[PDB]
Amino acid sequence: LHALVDLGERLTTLKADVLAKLPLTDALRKALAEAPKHTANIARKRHILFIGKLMRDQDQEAILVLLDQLDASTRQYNERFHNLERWRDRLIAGDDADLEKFVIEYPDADRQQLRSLIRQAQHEVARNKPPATSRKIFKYIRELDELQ
Repeated sequence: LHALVDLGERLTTLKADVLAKLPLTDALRKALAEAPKHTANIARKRHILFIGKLMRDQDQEAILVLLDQLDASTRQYNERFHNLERWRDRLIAGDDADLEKFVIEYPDADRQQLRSLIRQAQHEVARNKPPATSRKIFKYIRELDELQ
């Protein structure tokens, strides 16, 4: 109901890349390429209801399953992203005990370069500089996690 039209407009938001893997009728693919030509309130609402009606020709379960895969892989991204933001803040706020915990989770970390990074970011904290080195730490740890 509201749901199919909600589905419908979520589609209008995807890279063609992703859409090319979904099992959409030609009429949907067309409705969907046409969608940004509808600017006006009336034009847009019409087109998304029409997209709504068109959903009924699709395999909704298949579409939903593939969107769940995409949202799940962005959830997993976000979990690793926030984990890394916590590691960064913990290392800058803490001391060698936290460095050690970090390197146990990432035993390929260069300990001397991280230590050097931490020192410089603690200093910028303490001396109230632009916190540039904290951005470098987030970067270097993202590289260790392979957060792409």
